[PDB]
Amino acid sequence: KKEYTGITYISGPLLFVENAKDLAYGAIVDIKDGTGRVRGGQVIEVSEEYAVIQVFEETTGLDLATTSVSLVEDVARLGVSKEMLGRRFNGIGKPIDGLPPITPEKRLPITGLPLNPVARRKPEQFIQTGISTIDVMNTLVRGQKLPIFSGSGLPANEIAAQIARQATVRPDLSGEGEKEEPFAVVFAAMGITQRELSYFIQEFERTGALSRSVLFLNKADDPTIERILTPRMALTVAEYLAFEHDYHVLVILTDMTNYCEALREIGAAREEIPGRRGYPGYMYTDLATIYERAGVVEGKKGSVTQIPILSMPDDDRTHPIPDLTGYITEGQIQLSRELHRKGIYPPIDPLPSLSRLMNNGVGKGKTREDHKQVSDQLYSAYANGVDIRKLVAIIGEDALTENDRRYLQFADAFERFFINQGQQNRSIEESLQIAWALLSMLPQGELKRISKDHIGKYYG
Amino acid sequence: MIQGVIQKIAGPAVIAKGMLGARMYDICKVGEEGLVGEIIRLDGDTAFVQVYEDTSGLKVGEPVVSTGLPLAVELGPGMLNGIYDGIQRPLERIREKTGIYITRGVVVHALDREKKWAWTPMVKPGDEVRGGMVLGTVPEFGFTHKILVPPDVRGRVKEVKPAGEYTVEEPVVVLEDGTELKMYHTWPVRRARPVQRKLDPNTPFLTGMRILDVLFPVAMGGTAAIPGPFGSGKTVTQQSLAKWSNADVVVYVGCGERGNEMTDVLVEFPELTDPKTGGPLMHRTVLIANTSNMPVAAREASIYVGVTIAEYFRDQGFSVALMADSTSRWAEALREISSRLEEMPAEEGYPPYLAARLAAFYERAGKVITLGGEEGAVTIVGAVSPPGGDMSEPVTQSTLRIVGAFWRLDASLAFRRHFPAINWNGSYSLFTSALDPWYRENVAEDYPELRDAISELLQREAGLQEIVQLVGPDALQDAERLVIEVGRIIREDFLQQNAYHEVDAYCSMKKAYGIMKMILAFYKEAEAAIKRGVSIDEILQLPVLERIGRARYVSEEEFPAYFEEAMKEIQGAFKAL
Amino acid sequence: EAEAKAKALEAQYRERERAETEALLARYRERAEAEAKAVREKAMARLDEAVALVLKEVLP
Amino acid sequence: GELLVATARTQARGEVLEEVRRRVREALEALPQKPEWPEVVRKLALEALEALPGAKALVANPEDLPHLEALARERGVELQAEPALRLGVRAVGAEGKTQVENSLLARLDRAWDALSSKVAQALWG
Repeated sequence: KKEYTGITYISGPLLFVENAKDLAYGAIVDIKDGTGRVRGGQVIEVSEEYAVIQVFEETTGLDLATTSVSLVEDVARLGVSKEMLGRRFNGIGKPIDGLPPITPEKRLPITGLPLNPVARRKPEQFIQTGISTIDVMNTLVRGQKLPIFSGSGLPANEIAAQIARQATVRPDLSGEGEKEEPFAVVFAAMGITQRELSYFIQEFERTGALSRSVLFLNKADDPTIERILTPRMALTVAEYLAFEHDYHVLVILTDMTNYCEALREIGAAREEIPGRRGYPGYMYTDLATIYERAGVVEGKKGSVTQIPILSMPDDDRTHPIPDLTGYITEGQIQLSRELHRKGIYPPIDPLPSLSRLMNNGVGKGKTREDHKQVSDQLYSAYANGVDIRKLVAIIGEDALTENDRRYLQFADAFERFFINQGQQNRSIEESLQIAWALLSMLPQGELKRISKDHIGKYYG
Repeated sequence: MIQGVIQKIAGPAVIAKGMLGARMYDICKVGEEGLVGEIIRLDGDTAFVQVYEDTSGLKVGEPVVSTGLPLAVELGPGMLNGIYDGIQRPLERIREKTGIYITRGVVVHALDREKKWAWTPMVKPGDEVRGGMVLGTVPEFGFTHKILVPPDVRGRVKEVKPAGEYTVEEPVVVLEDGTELKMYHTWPVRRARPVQRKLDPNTPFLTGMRILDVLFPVAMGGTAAIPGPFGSGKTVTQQSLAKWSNADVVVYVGCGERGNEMTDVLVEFPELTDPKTGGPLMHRTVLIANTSNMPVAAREASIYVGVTIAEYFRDQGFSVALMADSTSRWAEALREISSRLEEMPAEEGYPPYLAARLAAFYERAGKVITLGGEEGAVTIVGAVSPPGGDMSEPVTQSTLRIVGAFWRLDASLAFRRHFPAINWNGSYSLFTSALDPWYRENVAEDYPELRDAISELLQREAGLQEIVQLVGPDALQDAERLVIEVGRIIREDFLQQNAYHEVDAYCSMKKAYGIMKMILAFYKEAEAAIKRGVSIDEILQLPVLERIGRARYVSEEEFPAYFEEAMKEIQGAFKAL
Repeated sequence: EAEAKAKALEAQYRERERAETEALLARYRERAEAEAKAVREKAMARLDEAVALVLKEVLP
Repeated sequence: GELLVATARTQARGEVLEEVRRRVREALEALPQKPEWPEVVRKLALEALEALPGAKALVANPEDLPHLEALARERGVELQAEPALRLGVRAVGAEGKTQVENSLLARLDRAWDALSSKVAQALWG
């Protein structure tokens, strides 16, 4: 309707329009060139002097005598419906399936109003994955937003695929009867290349999850600024399907490193003073407003559990992207290169991962009473084995004493018969029995954190 | 055809005013001497042109003529047996009209417009054509270069000329629309030539060298990254991949590079011969040289010219191999223009959209099926040159997230003049899980388990050599020395590809399978006797060790008859015990 | 005897799976076509009323 | 099979909405060549002129230039007769910096989302 012309300046993602009084702050503008092409753009600074618009697509072909700028949606909104569980979307939610769009039940703000911590709830109920490391030591429960770090080329996609296809909350040990509803996957991808895309969609059509899932694909060959909109647009639908229909939404936010590179690009186009390694200061607030739109609320049986996949640049816990992620979120799962050369699938090193809220998930009745002491004894014994490996590499094998060989046999028996597994799905009882098999290698007395009841009931 | 004058000149940048409506990324003839520039940072009524030649000697107030339409190449027949520069104007033409140098601002043609090629039609009047449909064929060298519909052309055919011979711009197909079709057509170098659908990579790009397909293979649609500092080859390896592969066209795009490499490739190719056809190798290699003395802005033209030519040849049923050499200089070109243009730098001057540029580059590769009905694949070998190892640099940890394989060259292992210098661990390929049925049908039956055994023995030697170095090899028990000696057999016998000897410079898969099966039968028959009480120093200079040690220099016409008798010696060598 | 029983059970299970999949696909396609035609008929029955409402919302 | 049934029902609902949208498009086509279309064009021109704050030029069709000519004689606006404007009018305000549209097709494009969100629930039953 009310167009604007008078573009003064165009460079990078930015363009400077003038005499722009009535563009509300943070609105959507479509850019129209000479010949019919229309582009997305978001407003990020308004004055009666001028206004600034970032461009959701490539800035190729814009002249200055044309390319009018037209207004829509004072704040950026997504039309949202429930006829939505089968069709994929681009980086800005145009559907690419050869079908008409959703008939919107509602209109929601894509930014997300911040959740009230009074209206939250303790994330209680255990989720098993099949993977014994997670389901023994680093607990994954309903309502947690735990990221999975990846190294250079470690199979993060296959870990996410296995937790997508074969993770299930177990109602029977929780003691509530059952409703046994399976999950609902919000898979939002930000610059996965083509091969990972092929693997995820073929995995989902082989497990039959595409009748209950949604994909917001923002590929590598897509333009580079709509990555800022993709996770917030996905988590809007996630909030929707959780908190209006009593679901158990699991959200796979793939490869946050491309989100952070796009954020770095939009922060450096506007000259803004960065923190460490060239990332701007508001990256904390934006990763917060992605992550903390997740959790459980009181009374409503909807729920959101997130796996964000990180890619650590120099496979370290110290770079600003995994560092600020691990400061924001609660509990993470880290992969490592050192186990991966030994064929160990899935290559999870079990020291640096930590569940934040294992303590409320497992315990009496819910999992089994042993589980906390069992996990703590495994942590302490395996850490002792790992840091005695370096001393063995210093002083040689024949310079060893008693219990050193027991810790070392514990270490490699652990790393080849607890973490090392195929795509088989181990239960909680099966993984705990394998844990007692590995705890059978140590003589007693050193099993300090396991109390007398468990050591007198389950040794062997 | 907007036309202004030069306001200011700074660096290689010409910022010219009066451009009230010059659209983005146009080619503009800047200066009165026909220089070629790209247009960014529109501002008021004033553009910001970078020039692809130099600019030392221009003035103020010379006219700048925009050409309206953006940076594009001309895809057609005649590209093979060809060198090009960054803006695609071929160098031997310039030698025919300048001399033995390059002058600022010639105006020449990207293709020869006086060569009479041979038409043969494959459509009739009244047909429907959409983009990417087969029109006609031309025999180019050993070839059927099929000229096809440009991908923005759809309509009814009015007439098509018969099988004569023609100039490359001759209007030969006129639609029932007012549209003509020449033998070439233009295309901008910042857009994928669009496909119907992308497939999944299931067939290996047979890289030809022993380690690069035995241990860490690349698929036909896949991408690979080769790091490696100076003195670690990199050019022996690129020229070996250009010589010995199973490509259909090799597009060798070398930017920021020596001149001796380019003239080496142009001297020694028209006598050597690809394994499939006959004739010179040069008739399947289009090479885009950009020597490091040529002006710095041309590199970002050059790389996209290369991948555009790769897509034009993947649209014609050809499994195109592309070698993008020294893309760190392309990253330096981005650094130089972003520091000329006064934006924010991040992580040592590389502008923060370098990951977007590099990802949109590598994502043009893959295995597709084109609109005509052919299949195709384009693969990219990207040679990154990081400064000193130091892999946390932004170019390398940008390209590490978007490659299907990663072949880390070393610096220590290339100081005993081992070649090639592929690291055994820390280099990894993600196509081993998908190339298994093809291997199990087409190299052996038990091929994957065999290299599983080879991989774990390499891992075991790497985990054993450390205590070998620490406590000294005095403390060999019995078997760890046999592990060391099999390690010495492998890195002195199996990974020793010369690339200069005339039968070592190409290896097959069957010969690699034969040598690996020989090594594993050797180890599984010596480990039987090592617990019988044989001295480990006794077992070394048995004469069949020479018979494996120079068992790679036989050809395929010599290898099975030598091979089965060598294993007969492997069996009978321990009956002498 | 165990191998013969395993082969017979696998063949019978594959045949029963193929027949049940054919029957379920036929019932699903029949219900899909019936519900699509019924939804089209019901939408045509409810048609021609709110078009003037949307026009009056459109016209000033 | 359930996904195929849901896709069939979604395609049926979308085809019904597309038929209703084509009927509304034919209604918008017939709305221009009407007898009361000059009074409606004068009403929409008054609405656009009230929407145009401090503008200079208002452009519309030449035959539609009489249909609000008393409105064009009012308010001192530069009445431009552009026959491209089949539906609605345009408004350029005083600088070459701010256009305004009033097209019935542009109003349909602006309101088809709410038309979906309300009238599809209205017409589904």
